[PDB]
Amino acid sequence: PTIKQLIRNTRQPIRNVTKSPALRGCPQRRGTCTRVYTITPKKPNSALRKVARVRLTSGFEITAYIPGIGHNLQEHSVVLVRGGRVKDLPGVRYHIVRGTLDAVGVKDRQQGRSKYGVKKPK
Amino acid sequence: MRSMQGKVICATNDKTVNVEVVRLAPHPKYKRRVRKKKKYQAHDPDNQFKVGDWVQLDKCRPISKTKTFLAVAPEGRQSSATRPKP
Amino acid sequence: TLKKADSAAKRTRQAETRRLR
Amino acid sequence: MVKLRLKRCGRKQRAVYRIVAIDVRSRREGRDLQKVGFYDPIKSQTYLNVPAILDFLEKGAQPTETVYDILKRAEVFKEF
Amino acid sequence: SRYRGPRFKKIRRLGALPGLTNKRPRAGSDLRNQSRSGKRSQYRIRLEEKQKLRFHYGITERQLLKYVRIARKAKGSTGQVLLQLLEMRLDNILFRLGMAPTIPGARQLVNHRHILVNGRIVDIPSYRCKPQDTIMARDEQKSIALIQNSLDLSPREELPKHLTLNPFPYKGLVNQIIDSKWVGLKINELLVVEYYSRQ
RNA sequence: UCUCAUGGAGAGUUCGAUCCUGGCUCAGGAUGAACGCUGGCGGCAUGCUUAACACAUGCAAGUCGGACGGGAAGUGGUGUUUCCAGUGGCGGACGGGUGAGUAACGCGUAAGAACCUGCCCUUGGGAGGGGAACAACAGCUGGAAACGGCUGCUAAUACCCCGUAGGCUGAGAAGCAAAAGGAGGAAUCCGCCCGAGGAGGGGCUCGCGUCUGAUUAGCUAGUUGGUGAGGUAAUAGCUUACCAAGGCGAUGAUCAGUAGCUGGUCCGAGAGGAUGAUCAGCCACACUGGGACUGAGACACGGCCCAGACUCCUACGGGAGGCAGCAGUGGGGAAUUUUCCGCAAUGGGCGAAAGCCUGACGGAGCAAUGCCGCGUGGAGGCAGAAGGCCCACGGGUCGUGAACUUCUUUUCCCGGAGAAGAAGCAAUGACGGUAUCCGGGGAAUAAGCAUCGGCUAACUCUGUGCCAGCAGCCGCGGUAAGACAGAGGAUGCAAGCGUUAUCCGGAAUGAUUGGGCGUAAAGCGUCUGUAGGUGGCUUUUUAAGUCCGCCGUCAAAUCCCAGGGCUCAACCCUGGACAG
Ligand SMILES: [Mg+2]
Ligand SMILES: [Mg+2]
Ligand SMILES: [Mg+2]
Ligand SMILES: [Mg+2]
Ligand SMILES: [Mg+2]
Ligand SMILES: [Mg+2]
Ligand SMILES: [Mg+2]
Ligand SMILES: [Mg+2]
Ligand SMILES: [Mg+2]
Ligand SMILES: [Mg+2]
Ligand SMILES: [Mg+2]
Ligand SMILES: [Mg+2]
Ligand SMILES: [Mg+2]
Ligand SMILES: [Mg+2]
Ligand SMILES: [Mg+2]
Ligand SMILES: [Mg+2]
Ligand SMILES: [Mg+2]
Ligand SMILES: [Mg+2]
Ligand SMILES: [Mg+2]
Ligand SMILES: [Mg+2]
Ligand SMILES: [Mg+2]
Ligand SMILES: [Mg+2]
Ligand SMILES: [Mg+2]
Ligand SMILES: [Mg+2]
Ligand SMILES: [Mg+2]
Ligand SMILES: [Mg+2]
Ligand SMILES: [Mg+2]
Ligand SMILES: [Mg+2]
Ligand SMILES: [Mg+2]
Ligand SMILES: [Mg+2]
Ligand SMILES: [Mg+2]
Ligand SMILES: [Mg+2]
Ligand SMILES: [Mg+2]
Ligand SMILES: [Mg+2]
Ligand SMILES: [Mg+2]
Ligand SMILES: [Mg+2]
Ligand SMILES: [Mg+2]
Ligand SMILES: [Mg+2]
Ligand SMILES: [Mg+2]
Ligand SMILES: [Mg+2]
Ligand SMILES: [Mg+2]
Ligand SMILES: [Mg+2]
Ligand SMILES: [Mg+2]
Ligand SMILES: [Mg+2]
Ligand SMILES: [Mg+2]
Ligand SMILES: [Mg+2]
Ligand SMILES: [Mg+2]
Ligand SMILES: [Mg+2]
Ligand SMILES: [Mg+2]
Ligand SMILES: [Mg+2]
Ligand SMILES: [Mg+2]
Ligand SMILES: [Mg+2]
Ligand SMILES: [Mg+2]
Ligand SMILES: [Mg+2]
Ligand SMILES: [Mg+2]
Ligand SMILES: [Mg+2]
Ligand SMILES: [Mg+2]
Ligand SMILES: [Mg+2]
Ligand SMILES: [Mg+2]
Ligand SMILES: [Mg+2]
Ligand SMILES: [Mg+2]
Ligand SMILES: [Mg+2]
Ligand SMILES: [Mg+2]
Ligand SMILES: [Mg+2]
Ligand SMILES: [Mg+2]
Ligand SMILES: [Mg+2]
Ligand SMILES: [Mg+2]
Ligand SMILES: [Mg+2]
Ligand SMILES: [Mg+2]
Ligand SMILES: [Mg+2]
Ligand SMILES: [Mg+2]
Ligand SMILES: [Mg+2]
Ligand SMILES: [Mg+2]
Ligand SMILES: [Mg+2]
Ligand SMILES: [Mg+2]
Ligand SMILES: [Mg+2]
Ligand SMILES: [Mg+2]
Ligand SMILES: [Mg+2]
Ligand SMILES: [Mg+2]
Ligand SMILES: [Mg+2]
Ligand SMILES: [Mg+2]
Ligand SMILES: [Mg+2]
Ligand SMILES: [Mg+2]
Ligand SMILES: [Mg+2]
Ligand SMILES: [Mg+2]
Ligand SMILES: [Mg+2]
Ligand SMILES: [Mg+2]
Ligand SMILES: [Mg+2]
Ligand SMILES: [Mg+2]
Ligand SMILES: [Mg+2]
Ligand SMILES: [Mg+2]
Ligand SMILES: [Mg+2]
Ligand SMILES: [Mg+2]
Ligand SMILES: [Mg+2]
Ligand SMILES: [Mg+2]
Ligand SMILES: [Mg+2]
Repeated sequence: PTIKQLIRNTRQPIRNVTKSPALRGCPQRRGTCTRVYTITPKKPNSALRKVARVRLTSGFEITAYIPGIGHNLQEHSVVLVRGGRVKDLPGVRYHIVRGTLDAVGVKDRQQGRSKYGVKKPK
Repeated sequence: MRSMQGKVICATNDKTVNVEVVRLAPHPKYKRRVRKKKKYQAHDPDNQFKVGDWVQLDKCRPISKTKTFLAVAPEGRQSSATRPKP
Repeated sequence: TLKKADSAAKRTRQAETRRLR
Repeated sequence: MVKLRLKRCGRKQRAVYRIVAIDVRSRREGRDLQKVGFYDPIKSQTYLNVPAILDFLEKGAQPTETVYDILKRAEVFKEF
Repeated sequence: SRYRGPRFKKIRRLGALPGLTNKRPRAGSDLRNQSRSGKRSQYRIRLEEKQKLRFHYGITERQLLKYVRIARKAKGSTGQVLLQLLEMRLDNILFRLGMAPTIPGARQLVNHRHILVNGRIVDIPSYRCKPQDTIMARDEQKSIALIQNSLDLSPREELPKHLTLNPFPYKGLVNQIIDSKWVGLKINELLVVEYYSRQ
């Protein structure tokens, strides 16, 4: 407002706060699954969601969502996790990239296959 | 370049004076001008200058861990001497 | 006997003698 | 010392040189005092600015072989 | 990097596209289902304008974009300058001199080294043509044969006054820069520009 | 209706509706990017961001026999010529790598005065007479090795003395100081010593600009100044003794935290925000700390000494070593390449030259990492048939699409010829028999990936039934789902297409340009007042701002404009300039 006041540095910006701190400024991180289990979603959305707790290379433990239909993942599995938020579940900020490391690609998905890590059928 | 005119804050020490220089600068973002005041250790042999004086400040070889500057008689100033009134 | 370090050794010794001088 | 030499520019397989007055201990493309001539093998383009060359040769600048011979063809060593 | 798909289709949706096809579309036979999108969002209109442009000249989008940057750079009326740039393309001047059936044909011609610009062989379609320029056929049997049969059997004499053609050697000559009224299609450049405000 | 402008877009979400304040979310660009699916080619770039964590192997700095004494290869022998440890000479302080430390005159910019300077120019004078050593070598000897120990021996451009000196000390008187020869048959050449200049490279000093924190408020005693003695290439608390009590600080000292800085890069309508890879300049570092020595130049990456930590060899008594040089291995990690070729070009080092050495550099290889170009066919093709899908069973649609007929050969394949790059005596090309050019086959060798509820371009059907699942936000899904999964269809881009991460935008959402404070977040409870900021009219002065002209500079590369060159473009090159 008052110039005199602006010259006391009364304008300071609000820094950008990341949505996936556990990644520490990376596209992906590799992790090991501590636990694999299911959780119920915030109402009125009821279903049963597939989530696994992953301990990462950056040391954190987070809870990440597993997309697609069905999975082979079990404890002491080395997966790769990526960003992005599931609006449903509280606290879950991370997915699991399908088709790499220990997470196989979704079986018999014919469309938008690149998202789920599936070969092209001949 | 252009020498710096200032006024004397402290005459106490020997062959030295402590000068305050006020200069105006157009602050980088908000374009108003501001007074920035800095202090200098000025070398003055003969100790001619007292407290309150208005003195021009000149550049030379280092005489100490601080004083680089020679105390010099005021360069030009508007006479405070009374003038005719036509 | 064939000794190869010119720079190293030679400059070292030279440095000693000159240092005494 | 001050040397008048070639500094290499242009791209892979296609080379073009500037003729420059620069202290001998700087790198081959490094910073310099003055740019003087221009040179290139493939377009067979060569020309120089003579007052500069002479002003540096006067103050003792050594040319390098290639450069020396370029100055020879343009007759800068006769005026000297 | 070239559009090898069905033409007639894009024609039906977009409009009349000279540089694509000389065959007039079917009655369209969509009067059965009478399926429509309702009407078109302003966005769809603008998009179809750009698509019109792009498919008439055989250009890729990312290419069109840099053409547009060139355009925004140039000092003058943007859309016009753009249309200049699009219309001075080699396979296009080749086509519009009737040395080719259509733009894919002309592109094919250019690509196979059957053409000469000032006694120099240019096989790339997007070569930009400048004033006072000679468009020749290569002197070989096949090149001459192609250019002759595609020139003569097509009766159209529209030549848009910046383009000269001479009979026996078949020396094409680009005389000058295009005029906005002499352009090769019906388009509001305003719309394509407005689409490209967001890049 | 001259001149200026080539530039500023919105959408959904609080409600039963509305208007508003307000956040969240999306559409755009950009990567040193990674991951998924897919992948034909060429052009120019790019390629350990994390662990400045460890390093096996090989190579990255030498040269001079025209400074010198030797000995070893030959030859018949000191006519010829080679190599070689050693002493000396210059070079190893440049080039290469990395960003840990550094909030500082470290960097950018502009000034200054007390300095230094091998090689290179320009110039003024000189090079008399002696002597003594030390390696090498020899003999004896200690060591597993590394490397040594005694006694002899010898040359020099290597060491020491004397004579002379336009220099140094000093008020002066006076005092003091130098040399080296080697080539050639001679002319002459390359050197040497002392001055005096020049240019370039360095050392200092100062103005200005140079991150966040007040839940960091006092800090500093060689600290801030003075003298006297020392010291430095030179000014200086650089050092030391004495005298004085200053110096910095609420305009943020000190302390803590982060960070190499700048040309620039990305974004922005602009004002300005974020960042500092490649490319160019500067600083700083070289296993962790500290020293100096040599030298014109270092407190020295591939030198020395010590301590420390760690690795190796050892016949166990002792030694050896420092990839943040090029490649390469381990390890960390989402992630980043061959233990390649060559001195031919340019640049360095040494040399009288011949020439030698150059993992600087020039090139190749690997990788869609990125930008750019081209292709995967062109023209015709009954409106008849097979098939998918939709269908009120009439038909619609995949669809001129394919099949099919002709034309063409960029790319593919098989043969031929084949550069410039090389610089003025010929010779000499790693790339490479590559770029390009001529012939012969033949549509032949080559299309995927997202999306289709709204923003947002593109829709129907079967399968499922608050399940399985989707989702960037709103939110879909409980029997006919345009929002899930499948199919067909369409749309968008295209050798790429998507997802995640990072930054600016949109955001007027930290507001100078550009916001607010009666009730939406927001006026100290009310005064008095110190610093601080603004301050009535008239005349004069000055000229600090302000304004105009001229000069210096703000490196080149980048951005902008104008041409030129690789077939075009990307890229490269020349010339020039607004800003500020
Ligand atoms: Mg305001
Ligand atoms: Mg944002
Ligand atoms: Mg030539
Ligand atoms: Mg398709
Ligand atoms: Mg925009
Ligand atoms: Mg409410
Ligand atoms: Mg509602
Ligand atoms: Mg608002
Ligand atoms: Mg985007
Ligand atoms: Mg693959
Ligand atoms: Mg690093
Ligand atoms: Mg080794
Ligand atoms: Mg070698
Ligand atoms: Mg010899
Ligand atoms: Mg030799
Ligand atoms: Mg010699
Ligand atoms: Mg002999
Ligand atoms: Mg030898
Ligand atoms: Mg020896
Ligand atoms: Mg170095
Ligand atoms: Mg260096
Ligand atoms: Mg490099
Ligand atoms: Mg750091
Ligand atoms: Mg600090
Ligand atoms: Mg400074
Ligand atoms: Mg400062
Ligand atoms: Mg400095
Ligand atoms: Mg020397
Ligand atoms: Mg002489
Ligand atoms: Mg003598
Ligand atoms: Mg003497
Ligand atoms: Mg001597
Ligand atoms: Mg001889
Ligand atoms: Mg002789
Ligand atoms: Mg001298
Ligand atoms: Mg900065
Ligand atoms: Mg003391
Ligand atoms: Mg803005
Ligand atoms: Mg780097
Ligand atoms: Mg650099
Ligand atoms: Mg150092
Ligand atoms: Mg290390
Ligand atoms: Mg050390
Ligand atoms: Mg010394
Ligand atoms: Mg070294
Ligand atoms: Mg050291
Ligand atoms: Mg090393
Ligand atoms: Mg030790
Ligand atoms: Mg050691
Ligand atoms: Mg050693
Ligand atoms: Mg390495
Ligand atoms: Mg590994
Ligand atoms: Mg690993
Ligand atoms: Mg990679
Ligand atoms: Mg060479
Ligand atoms: Mg050379
Ligand atoms: Mg030489
Ligand atoms: Mg090699
Ligand atoms: Mg290289
Ligand atoms: Mg390959
Ligand atoms: Mg490529
Ligand atoms: Mg490739
Ligand atoms: Mg990829
Ligand atoms: Mg492309
Ligand atoms: Mg066709
Ligand atoms: Mg053919
Ligand atoms: Mg070609
Ligand atoms: Mg030749
Ligand atoms: Mg051929
Ligand atoms: Mg729509
Ligand atoms: Mg979907
Ligand atoms: Mg997103
Ligand atoms: Mg229902
Ligand atoms: Mg049912
Ligand atoms: Mg259903
Ligand atoms: Mg039905
Ligand atoms: Mg679906
Ligand atoms: Mg489908
Ligand atoms: Mg992408
Ligand atoms: Mg803003
Ligand atoms: Mg805010
Ligand atoms: Mg507001
Ligand atoms: Mg209230
Ligand atoms: Mg209130
Ligand atoms: Mg009140
Ligand atoms: Mg109140
Ligand atoms: Mg109060
Ligand atoms: Mg008051
Ligand atoms: Mg007051
Ligand atoms: Mg006032
Ligand atoms: Mg007034
Ligand atoms: Mg510049
Ligand atoms: Mg241009
Ligand atoms: Mg051109
Ligand atoms: Mg330029
Ligand atoms: Mg200016």
